[PDB]
Amino acid sequence: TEDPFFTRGRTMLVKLGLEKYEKNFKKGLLTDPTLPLLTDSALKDANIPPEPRLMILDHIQRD
Repeated sequence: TEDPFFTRGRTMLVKLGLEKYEKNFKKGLLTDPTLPLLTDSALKDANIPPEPRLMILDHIQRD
């Protein structure tokens, strides 16, 4: 079930093949509760480059 840490985000990144950015999620406090609320600007603020950002947004917006 949903908890306030990072496990669901990590599983999502693994599926999307973007585990290298889990570090960015942790430093930017993009915890599991933020996942459905993520925005391009929030991801850009965590220093994630454009094409990876858009892969993640497309996913959390439609899934």
